[PDB]
Amino acid sequence: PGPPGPPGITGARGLAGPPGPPGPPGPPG
Amino acid sequence: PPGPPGPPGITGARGLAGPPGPPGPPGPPG
Amino acid sequence: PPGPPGPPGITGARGLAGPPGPPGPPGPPG
Repeated sequence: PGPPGPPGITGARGLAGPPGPPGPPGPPG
Repeated sequence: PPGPPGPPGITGARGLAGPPGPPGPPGPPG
Repeated sequence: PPGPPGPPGITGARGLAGPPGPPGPPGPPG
């Protein structure tokens, strides 16, 4: 005997992603 | 006796996208 | 009696990288 318990709680949200890559070169002076 | 532990919970959601990258380098010249 | 609850689901994947940064500032005066 013995029935399986309830499904566990859902996991936490993943960590925020890393910053995007550096931007492109700026305009000429 | 009591049954076995339940199944693992649903996997968490993907994280938020990261922030914008740093500004680009200065334009020419040297 | 029913069994204990299953373990918590695993944490989700990490977010993707953010957008590329903006354009850099103007170059130095000639």
